[PDB]
Amino acid sequence: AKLPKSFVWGYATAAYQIEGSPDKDGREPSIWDTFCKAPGKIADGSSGDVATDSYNRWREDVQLLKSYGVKAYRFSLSWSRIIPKGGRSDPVNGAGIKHYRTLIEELVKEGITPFVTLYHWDLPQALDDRYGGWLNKEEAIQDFTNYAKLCFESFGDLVQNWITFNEPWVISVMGYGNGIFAPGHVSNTEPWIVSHHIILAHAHAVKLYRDEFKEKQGGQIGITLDSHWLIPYDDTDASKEATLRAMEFKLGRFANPIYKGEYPPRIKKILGDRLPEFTPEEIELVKGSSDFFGLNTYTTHLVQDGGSDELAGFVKTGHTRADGTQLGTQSDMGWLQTYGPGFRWLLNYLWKAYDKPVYVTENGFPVKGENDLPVEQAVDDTDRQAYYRDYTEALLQAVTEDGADVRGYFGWSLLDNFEWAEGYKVRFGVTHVDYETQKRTPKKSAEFLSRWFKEHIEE
Ligand SMILES: O=C1O[C@H](CO)[C@@H](O)[C@H](O)[C@H]1O
Repeated sequence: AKLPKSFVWGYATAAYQIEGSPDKDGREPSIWDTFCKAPGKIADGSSGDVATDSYNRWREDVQLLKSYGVKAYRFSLSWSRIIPKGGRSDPVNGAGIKHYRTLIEELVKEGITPFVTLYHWDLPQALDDRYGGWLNKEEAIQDFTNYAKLCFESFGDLVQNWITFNEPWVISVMGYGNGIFAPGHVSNTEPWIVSHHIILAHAHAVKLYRDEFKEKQGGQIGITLDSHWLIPYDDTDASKEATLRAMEFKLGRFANPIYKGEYPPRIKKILGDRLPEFTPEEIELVKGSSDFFGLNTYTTHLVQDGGSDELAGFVKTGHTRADGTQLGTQSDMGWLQTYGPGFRWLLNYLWKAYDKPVYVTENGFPVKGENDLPVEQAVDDTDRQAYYRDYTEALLQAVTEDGADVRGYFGWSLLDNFEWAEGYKVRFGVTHVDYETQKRTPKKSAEFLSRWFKEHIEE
């Protein structure tokens, strides 16, 4: 069985996670630059000051992608490189724009389709200081829309695949709910407000795209949402209901508004006044505001009722069944275990629920303890190859067999990189990086994926 010729595959990265050169060519700080200077926030006390030095080694990264035979490449734009201070009235940075324009043109020359994420968490710090970023409704919406417009104008004739936001669930929960990610806020209200404003900022950017650029540039625009596949801990009504509630707090609170036109029932009932209400005009704007369903997924979880964390929807999630059996192979992060079947079930679920072509914008695995391995051992990344073997198979079945409309798959990540609060200790690349020399060494998983997609995409 083979995926249609139109299917695209490749790898994904995020600007702050790989670029480095934090103040080069006019770039000003993002909230993540600030966050990494706060003690105790990053596990290994690192930052994205250097990362994989991909801002400078952008050419090398493109050659690497080409050598892998990818059909596409997903990367994000550092907002503070394009508009350093971020605002609609702030000075635009020609050098930053040119950098990305040149990168995209190299991708075009190499025949690699660019998938561009406008926002992958690096909000310009000036906006946070000016009005609290996403916390301010009208300022955040106008500035993001202006930023999106500038991006469409600057790269739109070469880019036909846009992603507004990368995981608003993470942006809101981790950044404003428990303070684990930048800007490190902790509140039972801000996460819901930030989420609301992002849904609106997203919708404004999409309407702008469709109305002023889509016809001439012939592209599409969507949002990337994260979601694991969730399975009831047992077959009791409490567990089944808890699973549905968990899906709402993770995915439904974003997908139902954007694809169906309203916030789901449970969360509104639970959060009450803390969950903002869309006005009739906002609902209209938001409903149907995504051309394709961008999905980032990594594992499967068992769900039980009785959780005490409101950010999770008052449920308990884990990878340990009632009989003690684990879902799958352990990775470097406790919550993430290998479970291919869940990927297949999730793809079908999403296609049926939201009726938009699915693009898996992220899927990968961090080999447990790989950071301690020398390059010659790290390249034999057995567990990562097994993960991709299981997940690509789930993908093949979902489309060709089950009938789920899935049109893209991007592996996270092209390179080992800065894994946010975990620092550099968690390795997700199909390519090993020696941070002391910046030398790139392909791991065996890279050979597996190149070979698998070559053999499973119609010629
Ligand atoms: O979903 C994700 O998982 C990746 C691995 O945790 C992380 O590096 C990306 O920034 C994030 O988008």
